[PDB]
Amino acid sequence: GAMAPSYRVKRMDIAKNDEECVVNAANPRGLPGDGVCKAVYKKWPESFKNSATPVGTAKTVMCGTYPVIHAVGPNFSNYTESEGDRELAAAYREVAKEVTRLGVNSVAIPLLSTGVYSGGKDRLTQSLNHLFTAMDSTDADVVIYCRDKEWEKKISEAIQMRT
Ligand SMILES: O=c1cc[nH]c(=O)[nH]1
Ligand SMILES: O=c1cc[nH]c(=O)[nH]1
Ligand SMILES: [Cl-]
Ligand SMILES: [Cl-]
Repeated sequence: GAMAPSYRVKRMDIAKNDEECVVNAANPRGLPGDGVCKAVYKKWPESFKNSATPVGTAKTVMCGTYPVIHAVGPNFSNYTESEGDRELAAAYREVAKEVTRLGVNSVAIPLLSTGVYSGGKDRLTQSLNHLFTAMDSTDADVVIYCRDKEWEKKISEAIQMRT
């Protein structure tokens, strides 16, 4: 565990993280994909051996000794708001189980279903609150990675609100 488990946010490519493991915003088929998934494929392509896994689940594959946790959020283009919400919460609960099982002291995590799987909606608050529900009972240092300056400010504010 971390000495004083924390949440932080950074605005940069998750493929350059400084944590003991990474969460991929995966697709169910283990394909290179786009966005975070493509950056993860470039950096850790070995981790895509038998990484296919259903929506709402996480599957870890080692790249050397570095764990890549493939977390499959719902594509809100395909799911109803209600079913999508249930699967998005479930994907994060499976991430918390994997982070715990691995015994890591830190994890780099993107906001699932906020990019090409958002169904064109802003899901910062929805995705971040499911991340907190899952990760609050873990003792790993969590570092959330984002792209956009306005998202960094909103994520930082949500973290600081609780402290
Ligand atoms: O390929 C995919 C699927 C989900 N999320 C991404 O970032 N890329
Ligand atoms: O538009 C987006 C989606 C995810 N993360 C960001 O920082 N911006
Ligand atoms: Cl960067
Ligand atoms: Cl996404």
